Amino acid sequence: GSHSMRYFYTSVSRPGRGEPRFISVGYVDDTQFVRFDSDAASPREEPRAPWIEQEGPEYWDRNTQICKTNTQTDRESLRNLRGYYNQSEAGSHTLQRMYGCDVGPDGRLLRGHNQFAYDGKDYIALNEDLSSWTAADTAAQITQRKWEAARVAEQLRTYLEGTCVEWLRRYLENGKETLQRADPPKTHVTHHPISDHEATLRCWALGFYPAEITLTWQRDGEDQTQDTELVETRPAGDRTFQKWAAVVVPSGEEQRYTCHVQHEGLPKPLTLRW
Amino acid sequence: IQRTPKIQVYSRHPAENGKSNFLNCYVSGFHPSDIEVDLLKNGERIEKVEHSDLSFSKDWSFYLLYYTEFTPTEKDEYACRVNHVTLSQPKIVKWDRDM
Amino acid sequence: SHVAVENAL
Repeated sequence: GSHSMRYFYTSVSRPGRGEPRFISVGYVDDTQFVRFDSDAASPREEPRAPWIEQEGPEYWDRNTQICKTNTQTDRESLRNLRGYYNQSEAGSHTLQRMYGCDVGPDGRLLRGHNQFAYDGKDYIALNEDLSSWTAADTAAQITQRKWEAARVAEQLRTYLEGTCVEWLRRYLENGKETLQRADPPKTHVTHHPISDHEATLRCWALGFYPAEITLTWQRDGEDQTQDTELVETRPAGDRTFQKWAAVVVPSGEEQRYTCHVQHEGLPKPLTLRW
Repeated sequence: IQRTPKIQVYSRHPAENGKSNFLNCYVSGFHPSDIEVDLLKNGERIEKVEHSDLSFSKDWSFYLLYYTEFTPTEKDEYACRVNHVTLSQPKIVKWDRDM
Repeated sequence: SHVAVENAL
């Protein structure tokens, strides 16, 4: 199906405790493949997936160099942002960036991404046209003006439509045995008496990849959206994910409830009962 | 703005007393990123706990997985202790093999 | 693989 590559940058200032720490991680879909940490004894872009290891020294040297430059640029940005908001040098602040590309089954660019957040709030984003910006406030407008004058959007467009998609395609091929393999959820229902009057039915999905999944409870064929407890999808630690959905049911009425599971690893959606 | 962490404690595989497994503490939806996470065995901190590289979700909130190899039993109690700027006191979440 | 465009906010 469709695929994505994403880089996630986080820089956090820490007045009195050195310069802002820069962390970078790279993902293809739900699989991390690289990491960089400016606090590391010897900061280097490092492999986090088996299929990226085959890349040569030039790859690792070039990407390390880019990460080191980005470490410095983020520190400049943090200084600028502090000023844009009239903030003191005493506080700690966070700058986040995510960027990358989405491709369809034919490897064609679907969409490009490039956006930033400051202290957890959206700050500025490259629009889907890859040619204009959306600024959240008057501070981000300053950034926008700078980047328009420097024609940053055009440079990003070139990267997103070229380099980004080319690397994603390469990664998808080199790691095809995993990246292009959907692992279906292993599903079952458990029953947990609460009292004489009711019990919990919990629908489980385990060992699935990618993370995207839909679990729903129906009663008499009606979705129980408002009455269903859904936990956040969580990593098992072996590349796969887990999730459950639970409803509280009247004792003896269990058979009126059905769990429905959708996942790209499944030919047809599953229906489960206690 | 600050966001308090969601916390899930669970095992990689279905729990089987006497069989080696992995204990996970998944913290997410938090901001800022500085966070302290301990895994506990019967109230005491487990040494050698590893964690994932810092990443974040579409809403910019951070997530991390802390994990350690463990062999569950009938008696032994496991838990995850989390501290964050949003918390007036460390939060303790006990491992329930049914969740 | 990373973007090589260098521009501070």
